[PDB]
Amino acid sequence: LSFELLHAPATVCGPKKSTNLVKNKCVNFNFNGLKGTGVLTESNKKFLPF
Amino acid sequence: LPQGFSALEPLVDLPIGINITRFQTLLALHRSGWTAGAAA
Ligand SMILES: *[C@@H]1O[C@H](CO)[C@@H](O)[C@H](O)[C@H]1NC(C)=O
Repeated sequence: LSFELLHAPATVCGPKKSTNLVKNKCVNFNFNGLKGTGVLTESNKKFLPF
Repeated sequence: LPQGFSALEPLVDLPIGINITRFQTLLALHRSGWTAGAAA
Protein backbone atom coordinates (compact mmCIF):
# COMPACT_ATOMS: atom_id res chain seq x y z
CA LEU A 1 0.00 0.00 0.00
CA SER A 2 1.90 3.02 -1.34
CA PHE A 3 0.55 6.58 -1.37
CA GLU A 4 1.63 9.75 -3.16
CA LEU A 5 0.41 13.26 -3.96
CA LEU A 6 -0.23 14.58 -7.47
CA HIS A 7 -2.17 17.32 -9.25
CA ALA A 8 -5.49 15.53 -8.74
CA PRO A 9 -7.69 16.58 -5.79
CA ALA A 10 -7.72 14.36 -2.71
CA THR A 11 -11.18 12.78 -2.37
CA VAL A 12 -10.32 9.73 -0.24
CA CYS A 13 -11.05 11.24 3.19
CA GLY A 14 -14.72 10.29 3.08
CA PRO A 15 -17.01 9.95 6.10
CA LYS A 16 -14.67 7.62 8.05
CA LYS A 17 -17.81 6.14 9.72
CA SER A 18 -17.72 8.67 12.58
CA THR A 19 -21.44 8.52 13.26
CA ASN A 20 -22.91 11.18 15.57
CA LEU A 21 -26.23 13.06 15.44
CA VAL A 22 -28.00 15.07 18.15
CA LYS A 23 -29.88 18.38 18.20
CA ASN A 24 -31.56 18.46 21.63
CA LYS A 25 -28.80 18.38 24.26
CA CYS A 26 -26.98 21.60 23.18
CA VAL A 27 -23.37 20.56 23.80
CA ASN A 28 -21.11 21.76 20.94
CA PHE A 29 -21.18 23.13 17.36
CA ASN A 30 -18.83 21.68 14.74
CA PHE A 31 -19.17 20.75 11.07
CA ASN A 32 -16.73 19.61 8.36
CA GLY A 33 -13.75 20.34 10.60
CA LEU A 34 -15.07 23.87 11.13
CA LYS A 35 -16.10 24.75 14.68
CA GLY A 36 -18.15 27.66 16.00
CA THR A 37 -21.50 28.21 17.68
CA GLY A 38 -25.09 27.72 16.59
CA VAL A 39 -28.16 25.52 16.98
CA LEU A 40 -29.68 23.47 14.14
CA THR A 41 -33.08 21.87 14.71
CA GLU A 42 -35.57 22.64 11.92
CA SER A 43 -35.96 24.25 8.51
CA ASN A 44 -38.63 24.85 5.87
CA LYS A 45 -36.46 25.87 2.90
CA LYS A 46 -35.76 23.51 0.00
CA PHE A 47 -32.20 23.21 -1.29
CA LEU A 48 -30.74 22.01 -4.61
CA PRO A 49 -29.03 18.66 -5.34
CA PHE A 50 -25.71 20.51 -5.79
CA LEU B 1 -30.47 32.27 -29.93
CA PRO B 2 -34.01 32.77 -28.56
CA GLN B 3 -34.74 35.87 -26.50
CA GLY B 4 -35.09 34.60 -22.94
CA PHE B 5 -33.38 34.03 -19.62
CA SER B 6 -32.43 30.56 -18.38
CA ALA B 7 -29.94 30.03 -15.55
CA LEU B 8 -27.65 27.06 -16.24
CA GLU B 9 -27.56 24.90 -13.11
CA PRO B 10 -24.54 22.67 -12.46
CA LEU B 11 -24.84 18.93 -13.04
CA VAL B 12 -21.64 17.22 -11.85
CA ASP B 13 -18.25 18.39 -10.55
CA LEU B 14 -15.24 16.41 -11.76
CA PRO B 15 -12.19 16.38 -9.41
CA ILE B 16 -9.63 15.50 -12.08
CA GLY B 17 -7.00 18.22 -11.66
CA ILE B 18 -5.49 17.86 -15.13
CA ASN B 19 -3.78 20.30 -17.51
CA ILE B 20 -5.87 20.87 -20.66
CA THR B 21 -5.46 23.72 -23.17
CA ARG B 22 -7.50 22.66 -26.22
CA PHE B 23 -10.86 21.29 -27.33
CA GLN B 24 -12.31 19.44 -30.32
CA THR B 25 -15.91 18.80 -31.36
CA LEU B 26 -17.13 15.32 -32.34
CA LEU B 27 -20.02 14.94 -34.79
CA ALA B 28 -22.20 11.96 -35.69
CA LEU B 29 -22.94 10.81 -39.24
CA HIS B 30 -26.06 9.07 -40.51
CA ARG B 31 -25.76 5.99 -42.73
CA SER B 32 -28.46 5.21 -45.29
CA GLY B 33 -21.67 7.45 -48.55
CA TRP B 34 -22.74 9.29 -45.40
CA THR B 35 -25.36 11.95 -44.70
CA ALA B 36 -25.36 14.67 -42.03
CA GLY B 37 -28.42 16.33 -40.53
CA ALA B 38 -29.02 20.00 -39.80
CA ALA B 39 -27.24 21.16 -36.64
CA ALA B 40 -25.62 24.28 -35.25
C1 LIG C 1 -0.05 23.49 -17.12
O1 LIG C 1 0.64 23.71 -18.36
C2 LIG C 1 1.17 25.03 -18.51
C3 LIG C 1 1.77 25.10 -19.90
O2 LIG C 1 1.50 23.93 -20.64
C4 LIG C 1 2.18 25.32 -17.40
O3 LIG C 1 2.65 26.65 -17.53
C5 LIG C 1 1.53 25.11 -16.04
O4 LIG C 1 2.51 25.26 -15.02
C6 LIG C 1 0.91 23.72 -15.95
N1 LIG C 1 0.23 23.55 -14.67
C7 LIG C 1 0.83 23.07 -13.58
C8 LIG C 1 -0.03 22.97 -12.35
O5 LIG C 1 2.01 22.74 -13.58
